[PDB]
Amino acid sequence: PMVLLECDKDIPERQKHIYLKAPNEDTREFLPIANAATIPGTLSERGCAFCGAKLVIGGVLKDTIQMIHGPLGCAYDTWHTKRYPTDNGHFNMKYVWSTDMKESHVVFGGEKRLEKSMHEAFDEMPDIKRMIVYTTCPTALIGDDIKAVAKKVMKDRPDVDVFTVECPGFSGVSQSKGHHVLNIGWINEKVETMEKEITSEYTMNFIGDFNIQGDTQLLQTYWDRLGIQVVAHFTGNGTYDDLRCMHQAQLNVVNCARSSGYIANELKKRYGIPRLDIDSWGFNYMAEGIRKICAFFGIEEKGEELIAEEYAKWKPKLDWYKERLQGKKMAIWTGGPRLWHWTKSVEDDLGVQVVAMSSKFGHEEDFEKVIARGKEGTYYIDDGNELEFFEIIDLVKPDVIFTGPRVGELVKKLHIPYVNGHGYHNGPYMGFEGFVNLARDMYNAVHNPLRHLAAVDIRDK
Amino acid sequence: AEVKLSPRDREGIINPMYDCQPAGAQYAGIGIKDCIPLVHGGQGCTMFVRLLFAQHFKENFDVASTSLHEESAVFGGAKRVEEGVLVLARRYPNLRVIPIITTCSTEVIGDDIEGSIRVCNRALEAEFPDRKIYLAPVHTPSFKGSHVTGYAECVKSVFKTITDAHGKGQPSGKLNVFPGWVNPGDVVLLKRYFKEMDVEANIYMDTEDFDSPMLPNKSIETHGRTTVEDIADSANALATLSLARYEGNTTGELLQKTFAVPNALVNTPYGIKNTDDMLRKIAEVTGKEIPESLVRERGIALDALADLAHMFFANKKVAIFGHPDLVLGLAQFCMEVELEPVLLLIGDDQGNKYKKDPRIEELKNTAHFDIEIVHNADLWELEKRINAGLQLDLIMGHSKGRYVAIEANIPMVRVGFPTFDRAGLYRKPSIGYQGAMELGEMIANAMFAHMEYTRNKEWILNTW
Amino acid sequence: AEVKLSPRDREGIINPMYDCQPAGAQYAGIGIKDCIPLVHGGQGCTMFVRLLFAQHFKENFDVASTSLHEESAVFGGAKRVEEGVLVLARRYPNLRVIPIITTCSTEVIGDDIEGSIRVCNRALEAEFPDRKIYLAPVHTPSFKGSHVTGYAECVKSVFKTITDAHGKGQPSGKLNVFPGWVNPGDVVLLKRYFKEMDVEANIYMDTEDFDSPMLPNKSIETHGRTTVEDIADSANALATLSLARYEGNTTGELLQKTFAVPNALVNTPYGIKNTDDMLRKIAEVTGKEIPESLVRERGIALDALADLAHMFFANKKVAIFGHPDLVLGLAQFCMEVELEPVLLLIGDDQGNKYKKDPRIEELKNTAHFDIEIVHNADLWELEKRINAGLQLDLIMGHSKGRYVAIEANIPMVRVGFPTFDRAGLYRKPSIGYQGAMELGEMIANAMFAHMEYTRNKEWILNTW
Ligand code: CLF
Ligand code: CLF
Ligand SMILES: [Mg+2]
Ligand SMILES: [Mg+2]
Ligand SMILES: [S]
Ligand SMILES: [Zn+2]
Repeated sequence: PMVLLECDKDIPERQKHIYLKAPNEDTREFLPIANAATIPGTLSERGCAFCGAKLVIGGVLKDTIQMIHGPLGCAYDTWHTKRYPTDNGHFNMKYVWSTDMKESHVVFGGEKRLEKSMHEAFDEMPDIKRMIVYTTCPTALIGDDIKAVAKKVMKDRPDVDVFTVECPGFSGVSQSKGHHVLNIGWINEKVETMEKEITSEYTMNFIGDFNIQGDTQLLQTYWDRLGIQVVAHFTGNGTYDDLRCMHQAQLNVVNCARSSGYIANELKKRYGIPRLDIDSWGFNYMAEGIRKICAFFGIEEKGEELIAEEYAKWKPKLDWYKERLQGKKMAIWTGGPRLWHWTKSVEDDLGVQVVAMSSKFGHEEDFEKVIARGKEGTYYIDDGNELEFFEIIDLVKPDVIFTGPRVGELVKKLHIPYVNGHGYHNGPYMGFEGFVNLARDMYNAVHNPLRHLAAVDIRDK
Repeated sequence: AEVKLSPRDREGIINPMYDCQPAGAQYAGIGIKDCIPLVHGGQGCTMFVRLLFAQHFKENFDVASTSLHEESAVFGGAKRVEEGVLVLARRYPNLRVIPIITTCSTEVIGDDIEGSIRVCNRALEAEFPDRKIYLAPVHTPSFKGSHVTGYAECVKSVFKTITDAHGKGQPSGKLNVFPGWVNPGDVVLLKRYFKEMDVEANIYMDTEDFDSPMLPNKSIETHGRTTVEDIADSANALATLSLARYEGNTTGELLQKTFAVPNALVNTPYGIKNTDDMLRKIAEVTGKEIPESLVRERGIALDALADLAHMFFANKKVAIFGHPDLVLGLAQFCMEVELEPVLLLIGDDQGNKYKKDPRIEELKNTAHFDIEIVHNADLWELEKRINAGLQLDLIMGHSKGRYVAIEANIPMVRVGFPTFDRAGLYRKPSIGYQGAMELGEMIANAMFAHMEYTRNKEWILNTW
Repeated sequence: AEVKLSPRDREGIINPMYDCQPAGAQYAGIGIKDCIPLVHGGQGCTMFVRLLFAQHFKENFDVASTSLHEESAVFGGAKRVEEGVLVLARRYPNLRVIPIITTCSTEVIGDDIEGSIRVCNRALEAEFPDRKIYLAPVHTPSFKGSHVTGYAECVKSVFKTITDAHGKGQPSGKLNVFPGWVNPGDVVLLKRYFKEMDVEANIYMDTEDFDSPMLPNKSIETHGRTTVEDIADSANALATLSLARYEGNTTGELLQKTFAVPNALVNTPYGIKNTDDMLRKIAEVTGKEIPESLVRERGIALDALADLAHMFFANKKVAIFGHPDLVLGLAQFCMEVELEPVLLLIGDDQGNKYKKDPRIEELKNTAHFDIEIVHNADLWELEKRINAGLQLDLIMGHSKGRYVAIEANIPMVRVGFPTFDRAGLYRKPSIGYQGAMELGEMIANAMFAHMEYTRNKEWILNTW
């Protein structure tokens, strides 16, 4: 049924956001409301639409200036906080750009400040010729037309290409709105503005993977072994110009349907490219995904050679971890998709029971997926807040929590270990080897002498 | 010998040195016991700053958002403030203080924070009759200043709010101390110094318990120790000792103007002389002697530093970046140990003030080489100068400059805020005698490792 | 899990782990106030060890030689000892204790030390009727044992000499504490723990002031603080707490046998469990409760270590070398934080003892992987194993192993004696809760720097 937590007695609208799955229910009657307004003052985990555009998607690219039009805080705040390596020395993580908006630009406008900043950025790094410009709260409010500025810069500097995103933090309710705005602008403006050489009979885009700790590079080893050309990765270890070529692919493979389903859906509508949803986390899931790709292309034997080798290499280790992790209780408090990519994969492949899940910004679609794959007796929370997290801990007593570092550091005080469900501990976590890496971190987190030591009060005789 | 100040020559920023004002206001507020700041603006202005604190401290701190969404941006966001205060009060029964911190959004739209405060005060008085919550308006538009300025503004506003409510009472006998934006280890050191000198003092804010234990009983102790009572007692102090011109002196000044508590601003106590001068001012205002234990700690520092200065530090060129009080103080420390701080970077628009700082002349009368001080600096300014041929032996700064040092193959000591890429630095003092020693030894040890990795006379680390 | 002990398979040594017995006897003696050891043998046996102490501590310590020359090497050295005693007493009016430490040369030639002491006692009683000088015979042939055994022998002989002279008297109510061969920072920590527990104790030897100040009055304070009177009072203690089986427990045993002072040997307090058990034993013997402050320091240590263990330490392979108490204790600490101490090297001929150490079974019952313990090891044994393909993530040992780690490109944390190639380590605790924390953070920071220098996922040091 829907649950009114004690901590929510004074915000009882939260009951419609929390489902405890019980036997024999028709889950269609219990779908959390999601993707609705935040309650002020709650200590919701949510962030802003600018985050979803710049930090999560656009900022992943290896060769692109990330020009944040606004005061310096939005830039500072999105720098040294992600783990998406590249194969060019991590340009994406080393730098962030701001227009350093001041009071006089609020009064008189920021367009010339932006334009000047843009030219400076291209002058300071003459080998970089690609840029994304983002709005932030105040530059939205004052009406700066960043698309027009970008047009003018491109006219004046014909060797550059600039994309713009309107994503002030008050737009939408969460980071989700930033994903949408970016995805639709990109397809509308920049797809089919260039072409690349095709070098294989089998071509795909991989859509919705952001190369966390090298996930994308690990999966690329699969595609290379299968002889599949990836026209574009959206956006892990990607380039701006690869993303202009997305119309060329034969197939779109989607992992993050939440952040990047929009572009897959428009590529199908406009170009006829089919959308194939897979789970690129999970051992058995990865095998299913590979078999689907290879069935689409007609390379099923190659897929079976790859899968056999990967199971030979990794399955014994996986199984060793399952033997030790069987029955442990897990909570997942992350953005949304990882709830439905992990709940049954950790259960199948590791014997782990997911007892509570919270999604910061998932939509009703994400809840449909997670509830379909998740267990009875589990709590499913939309837009969870910190007091809820404590109450849920008391209810379900997890052995391990997969969540962000700050929450990890909170629940440590309760003697509950964490794995970073966002940026990983020791990743990558995608693919066959990756799920072994996930299992290893879960094992070390829980099989940890410190946890036992912490419980001992030395004053007791 | 020239100390030259110059501004950044670009309009844009690449690699900002500091965060915006509201982030600093949040840092002020999290040092208060039974305080949850409420950041009036979009959600990122809260959550990204809670992450930044977790990076520096490896701890959670509670800060809430008003969750400004599209409708408030068209019609105003007062109702989000008002709801957020109530939702806090209702769910956190022990909450006492809520700094209401504005952002770029809510400064631009002109929400009337004081008006919302009056509404909330009425509501709270009716709903919770035997409770007092102090709502402090904190105006921190992000399009001026920095997190340094925001920190100072929040401290001042909270102090104004709580002292307005309580007034002057009976003399406390104590000092007020505003150390500025320092680490838990710096607070621990200061408490020791006042204890050894038999001086009663409140340190504002007292952040020692930010380094909280993992305890057998699972209790959470990750809180500021500064209470409402402590703040209100500031009115009754003997004097205020302000250690940071840009990080709390203006609160000392407010207390002097309002309550006739005399404020004494001293150089921030980085290095030996600045520490000496702090302790002498404490002795002057309290009439208490400097204890033999401090002479000894000083002497132990000096002994350690003397094993390093002319052997390893002399003629080595240093760049320093960070908060202004820290950059100026560290430059003075460096000279005491024969380092040459040739490039000082200070990261915000307060150059009109910095050009008047008495420490600039102090640096001019002690330097044996030219110093460039770039104000309104970003960290690209450091990288660019190295790319153009500036030869540095050492960088001192916070962790968001790490790739500059890594790529240039220059040893770097982590100082200031945030220092997330090394372990435990929050617990190590930087100020005082022990801090000077610990800084110097960090510098040497970073040089020593660099000599080994680079095979640069690594054999020499035997009989120094 | 198999913990295998093996000896070095070579007769010779390449790169010795320890010095010889006399060096350790000198270390024991320099911790006594008003003591100047007199090393009976050739001049190098003194001067090289004074240098060694200067390398570790960056201080001078007074030790004298008998200056054995060719005449005395052929015809006997008793007159060199006797003259040296008298020259010392004549020139150092405040001298009270002279351990007379034998060397290989004077052991081979059979000089009768006890007879020379009778001669000197008569001479000194006649020449200085108002003084008492304690002469302790310390038999330290260098062709047995190591500086570890020589330290233990010297402590025992000095305690026998002084307590023979004074005997048993009024109960003192204090503990005797033999921490072994530890740093000044370890002594500082222990003193704090006894103070917080309200337990009176003498720490033998009290080396805190080896880290001496550079003072305005130019005084020299670089001395041991353990006095004759302190040593004599050991016969009157409530109990002895011995922390180090190989570094003073035999003195605790002698005081038990001679004076019925019960000796409690505990595991050397490296890591959390060993510190817990030490504090439990202190509480048991004294009847004093462990205070909340120590539960808090423990908790702070655990909090810090929990930020590192599964993220950076799990499954990392470590080699440890140093004194046996330190090696065994650090291996236990490493397992608490998920490190894997797969190679332990202990550097002398005492393997029949080490095979019976109860910690070996403790390590067998807590290891998730095989451990090899090489006894009679030299540091070539480490280098040769790495050359043969042993893959290590970390080395923990003293500075004379530095080139092994530098050349193999393995991060190394400096522990034990001597640690000359980093600054300030003598001031940092390694035992206790604070010390476990400090060790763990040194390990992490060494790994972090190594990730940067080697570009090994250096981007990961952001949100741990
Ligand atoms: S919700 Fe998001 S992060 Fe917040 S401002 Fe808005 S786009 Fe940006 Fe920016 S400068 Fe600082 S951090 Fe804010 S107060 Fe403005
Ligand atoms: S004067 Fe010179 S250094 Fe001395 S012994 Fe003689 S040749 Fe050698 Fe050797 S082992 Fe130790 S240090 Fe001595 S007691 Fe013997
Ligand atoms: Mg010294
Ligand atoms: Mg902590
Ligand atoms: S979000
Ligand atoms: Zn086990």
